[PDB]
Amino acid sequence: GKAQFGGQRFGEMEVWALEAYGAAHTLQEMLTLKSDDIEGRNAAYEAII
Amino acid sequence: KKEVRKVRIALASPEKIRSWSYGEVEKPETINYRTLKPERDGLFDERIFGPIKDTKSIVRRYRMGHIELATPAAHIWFVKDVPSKIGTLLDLSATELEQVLYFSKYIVLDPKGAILNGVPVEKRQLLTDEEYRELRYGKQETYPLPPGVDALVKDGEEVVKGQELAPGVVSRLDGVALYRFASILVVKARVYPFEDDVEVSTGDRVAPGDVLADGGKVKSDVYGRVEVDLVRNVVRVVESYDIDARMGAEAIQQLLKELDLEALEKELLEEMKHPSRARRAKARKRLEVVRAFLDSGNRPEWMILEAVPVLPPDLRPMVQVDGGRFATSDLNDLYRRLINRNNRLKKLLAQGAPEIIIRNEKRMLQEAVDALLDNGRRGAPVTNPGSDRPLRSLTDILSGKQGRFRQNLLGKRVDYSGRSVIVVGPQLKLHQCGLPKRMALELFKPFLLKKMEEKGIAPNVKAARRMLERQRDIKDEVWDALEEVIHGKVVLLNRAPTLHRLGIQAFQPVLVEGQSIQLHPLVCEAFNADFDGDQMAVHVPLSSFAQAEARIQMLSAHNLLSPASGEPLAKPSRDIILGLYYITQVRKEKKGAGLEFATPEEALAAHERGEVALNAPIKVAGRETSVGRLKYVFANPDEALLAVAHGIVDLQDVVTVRYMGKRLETSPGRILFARIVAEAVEDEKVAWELIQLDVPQEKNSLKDLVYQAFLRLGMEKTARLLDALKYYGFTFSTTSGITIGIDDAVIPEEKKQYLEEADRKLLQIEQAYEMGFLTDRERYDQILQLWTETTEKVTQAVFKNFEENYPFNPLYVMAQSGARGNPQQIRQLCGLRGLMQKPSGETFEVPVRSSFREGLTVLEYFISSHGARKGGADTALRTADSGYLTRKLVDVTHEIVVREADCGTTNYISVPLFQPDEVTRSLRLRKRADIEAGLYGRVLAREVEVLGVRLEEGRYLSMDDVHLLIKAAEAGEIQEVPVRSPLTCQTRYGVCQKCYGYDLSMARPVSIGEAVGIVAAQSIGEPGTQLGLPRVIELFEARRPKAKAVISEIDGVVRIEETEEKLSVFVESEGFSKEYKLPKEARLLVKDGDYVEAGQPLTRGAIDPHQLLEAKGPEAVERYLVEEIQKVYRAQGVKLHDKHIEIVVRQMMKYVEVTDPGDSRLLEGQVLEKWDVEALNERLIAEGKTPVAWKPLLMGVTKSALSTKSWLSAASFQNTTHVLTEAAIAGKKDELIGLKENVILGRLIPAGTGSDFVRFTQVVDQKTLKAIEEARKEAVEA
Amino acid sequence: DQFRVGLARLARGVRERMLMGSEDSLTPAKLVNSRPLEAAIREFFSRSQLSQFKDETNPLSSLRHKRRISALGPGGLTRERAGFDVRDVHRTHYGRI
DNA sequence: TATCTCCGGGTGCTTGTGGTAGTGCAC
RNA sequence: CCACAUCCACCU
DNA sequence: GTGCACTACCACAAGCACCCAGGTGGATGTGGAGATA
Ligand SMILES: [Mg+2]
Ligand SMILES: [Zn+2]
Repeated sequence: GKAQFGGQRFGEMEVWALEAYGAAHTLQEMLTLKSDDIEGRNAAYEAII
Repeated sequence: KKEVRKVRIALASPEKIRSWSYGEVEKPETINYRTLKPERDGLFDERIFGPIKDTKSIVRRYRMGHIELATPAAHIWFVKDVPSKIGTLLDLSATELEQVLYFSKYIVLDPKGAILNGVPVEKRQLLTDEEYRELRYGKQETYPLPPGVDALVKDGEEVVKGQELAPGVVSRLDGVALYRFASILVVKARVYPFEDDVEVSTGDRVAPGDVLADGGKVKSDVYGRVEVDLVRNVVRVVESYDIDARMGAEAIQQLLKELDLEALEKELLEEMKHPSRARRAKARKRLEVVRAFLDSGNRPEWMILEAVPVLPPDLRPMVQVDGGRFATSDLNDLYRRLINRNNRLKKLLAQGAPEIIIRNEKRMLQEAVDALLDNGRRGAPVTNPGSDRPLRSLTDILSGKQGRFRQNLLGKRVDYSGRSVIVVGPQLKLHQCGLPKRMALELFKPFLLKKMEEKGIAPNVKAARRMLERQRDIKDEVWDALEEVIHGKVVLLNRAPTLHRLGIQAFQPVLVEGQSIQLHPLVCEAFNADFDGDQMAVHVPLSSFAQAEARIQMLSAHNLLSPASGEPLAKPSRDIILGLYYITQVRKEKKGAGLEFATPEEALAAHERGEVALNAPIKVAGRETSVGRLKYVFANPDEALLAVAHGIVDLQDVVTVRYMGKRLETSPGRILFARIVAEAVEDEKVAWELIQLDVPQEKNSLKDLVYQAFLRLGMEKTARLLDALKYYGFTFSTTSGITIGIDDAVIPEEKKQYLEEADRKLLQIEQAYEMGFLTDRERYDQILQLWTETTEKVTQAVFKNFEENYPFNPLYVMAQSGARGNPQQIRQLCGLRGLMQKPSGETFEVPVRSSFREGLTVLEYFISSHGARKGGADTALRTADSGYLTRKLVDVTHEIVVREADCGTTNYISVPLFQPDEVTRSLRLRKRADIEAGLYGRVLAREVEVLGVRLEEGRYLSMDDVHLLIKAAEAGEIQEVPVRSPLTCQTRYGVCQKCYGYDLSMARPVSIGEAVGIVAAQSIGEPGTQLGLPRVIELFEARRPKAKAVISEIDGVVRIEETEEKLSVFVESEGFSKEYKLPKEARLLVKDGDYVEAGQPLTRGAIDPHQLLEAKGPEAVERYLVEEIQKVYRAQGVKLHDKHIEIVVRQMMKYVEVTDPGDSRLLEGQVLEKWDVEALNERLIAEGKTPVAWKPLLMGVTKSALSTKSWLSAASFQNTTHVLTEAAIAGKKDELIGLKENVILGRLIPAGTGSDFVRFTQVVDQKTLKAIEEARKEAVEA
Repeated sequence: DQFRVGLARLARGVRERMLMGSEDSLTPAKLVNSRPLEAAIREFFSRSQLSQFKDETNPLSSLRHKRRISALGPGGLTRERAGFDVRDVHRTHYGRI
């Protein structure tokens, strides 16, 4: 919000569209790596650096 | 290290609760205001949940507490659920007995009931506290006696009703009155004198025949207690024997302590097998619960909870807001209240025992526990007075439209994402999108940091981050590095309403200057995105695995055709269509001279001279050829286009051009379009043969062209052709100059007199009403018919005028092509918008004579505002209804994934090719669109040869095959096509490749591992928002229509009797006759004496699916459901394939209930496939021929979705409470099959890339493979 | 309406104070307290649904916001989720709405 | 005496209850 | 710190 | 062997819990009486 813009919604309709394709790893990282898994997101940030 | 495979949910024992928690909380003190540190052992204690200072604080996120209640309590879920699980395990009424026992002052008693109170032996009756408190201690009465007055009754006088104990004292019932000086004690007891030692002491309760005292001289006679008074040396025995006394949840516990499941199960079986279905219904209803406890382990003894768990503090934190004030979740308030009440109860029980106060406090504590567990089920506890907002309990956190399930199933927040307004991207290619450079730099920040660390921009990553934190340090080298980073990366663009699969699309970002996102025009229809201010979101996948996924199977260049049907979505849009129509149009003006040209060879010079003068125009309508074709002949298309560039001939001019092999009398515009197609693709012969250069390029022509190019060329060539078409359409629409003025809305003059004629007819009808010849309904129908006929006549006249006089009119040109507008809109602009619907649903009698070319009267505009408001409200609500339907379908169908070896299905469906009833009795060929939607992309069940061509069994039906079959059916060879269908597939969870079909975004057969269920649900639900719909709802959710049509269940003949009270239709057979009563409104469709079959609709109207299934069978009702669902979608012009509807219908009736029991109960319904496996195991695999005779049960979409083996999806779908309760009664080991469960757990999706068929695929290059194979063959010695 | 609600609250308060109070020469202070009525007025002017933020984008915006009529209100009169029957215009709206 | 702390609209479901016909006791 | 409630808008 | 009342079963009425599209931006709001310091 005031500090940073904040993340964009991914809802369920977007999830339904994403898994309607064969994309499974994209959904896996966008539900855990880029959304919630704190150790996962920290490790991913360090690895990308 | 081991992978998660199953998720089990069950009840938790008090031992489990104590094992979870680390200590107990006793103080209701959250946190002191002055000392920000935790106050005491309460809800935030330091040593009970872990260190608050940086193990990290995450331990406090997971450590749980517990509260040891001094009084047992029962979970509100197991007592207030609609099937009361405690109330159905025991023989207690759910609604009133259970709660009056569980809250109020009522007593249930198992052990002793032989005592008599006017009622025979008591076993488990519910009796009020008053009558039990009486029969506990006999029948006691007390009478004070005034001092100084001696009553006439002594200490041992038996007293009956009416006896005067004194000059003013009289009793009321039989008993014994003991006298004192100073009172009278009336007891219902028997007194026995004795003079020897006592055998039974004071306090013991005795049974008849037992020795009381004095040896065998004195013995007990009735149940009761013995009291010995040595003042008169007498033993009194009351008629109240030792009987238990229990109240509250603790009492319930005792019941659950003494209940054994095996004996109850055997008794239920015995008392269910014998009687009729009336009792056996509830018998099996409770027997299933008993078996659920028995087979699942956990006993119901701990079904009520003794120790209440306490959530970790960070899950219910208290946060400073401003100026020291604390914002806290309602969880802390509920926990504080429960702790305070439990402490008060402990203190009260410790100090003293005032029974009524103790009981009130017990009720209060029970209510507090229930309110904590779930708020609203009994009363409405609220926050501090002044804010009437009910407290949020655990159930509110779990359930609701905004609950834990609907915030973790969705991943509501993403790191690498942004959003911005979208603008048109005409210079972009179809596989590209324009990304603003600032948001692109921000989104790719870690990649940019790594890239500039690779070079010498910054020493370390901290320096790079502080360089990029302030925009005044931006440099051209940073932009070059950013461009280098995103050379191969792709980003996912998304529109806020994601109706179907194409709402997410991958693109190759191109750095642009500005704030908006540049979007390719051709994807303006895949998304429902115009450029009137709407915004779109962008996401950046990180892993190379996800990058490959997005670039391969989500790139916009690879998705050109719909998943709902074969119609392309990357078709040329409005402006491109307009430009291509303008360039490929032929104009004709007038013929002024003798058109005869075929015969005279000297006429060429004469007509050339005539064209030199004004005798004949260049595009003259001659007999054989125009003078334009004679005057100009071009050796090559290049010469013709060069002559056009010199202004000699326009692109809309008829002319003879020598093409590669023939002389064509065409226009240079058509030749240029053909050349555009031929250069967009490589070869020119194929391009020439896949176009039709004899007609204007309407939108249907462009769609067919795109489909043919995709079929015969592939992916890249189709995309290049689309790009070329878009570019040239833009250029020629710009140079052609299409403009709309007020004079372009030409009003035909003939329509004028048309109105007059109608007006005259109107007047006639008016006088026809004043003579009494017509009724109000008849007059209204006549007026409506007249106006709706003259409206169509005016539309026809308008279009005829446009064709005849102004072929190049912008409105007419846009209407003919697929650019914009409809004939109704063009009529409203130029003709008249006559009929306007009333808010009541009918139509106004007075039409609107004027149009928008003219000026509407105030009344006409006020009338049209009605329709405007109706449309707005209808959109704003039907969108919500369609969304709910889509969610239902997705959740019910989400488990269908094509995982398969080709199933040995010797079954199929015969798709009809003729409409069975368009007139009362007639057969005609179905429409081409319906046949294509029913046959295209299917697999032939068996070989069929129809027109000298052998269509082999197992061959996918392409579009050409569908056309051939339609032509053959027109010729009259075949009427039904036997094809495979998902409805007959034998796959466990999903459908096989053959039984599914051939239609996809591509044309090739479906790949194994694709989640066809979700795309099917999306395809069905997407048109609903742009749509009737209640009919779709009542078909998908199997219901009983209000206008039910009577159907017959057995073959016979029809006997109609026209009794005025109610028509009687008789189905007459050889051995019996059935009778049906049809009211006056029952407008039937059968004739007397006609043969009638089972399931044939006797009357016209909707057919209830359940009775149809009972009558004909599963296949017939499946076909009826599919056809009825397709009917409404066809009526709205939506082209939707039948594969998705068949998937949903198969998932709708995948349940059967058995009639002849095997190893389970009879009247229970579950999966058809499980019963098939059980039958195969019972009959063949194992010994014992026990036929499990079942019948298929058809249930709605909601019921099918709710009743599933996996409890995670059911809990997350509709109702967490009931589903979780059912999955808690019996330990439900949720196998992680289905996509919703894996989304919940966040693991790899079983569909798509995660399918075990393709999940692991070892990849090695040539040299490593050669080395390891050399190792292999050297292991094979010699 | 909000003022008379506050006045009724003040009337209940003064009745209770008189019931508790013994003597009589206490009219100024020991009878009426400004807290209930002032609190009611402030609540109405701050947290009510019809008392809403002014839209001063331009003079026309402010004027239109000043002359808007709402079917909604406190909540017991009209509510969001189901209002389909009353959303349509009426034949009497001519010249008035 | 001051500050702190207590004082709906629609659908599926279940249940019920008089109605209604099979069956038990009297003509 | 961002919790929740209320209101006004924008895109379907 | 039939006339009469009886009791288990069925259609109808009533009470009740549960549903009610997705996304974004902005704005303002979150205590009064008793009891003890
Ligand atoms: Mg828009
Ligand atoms: Zn199959």
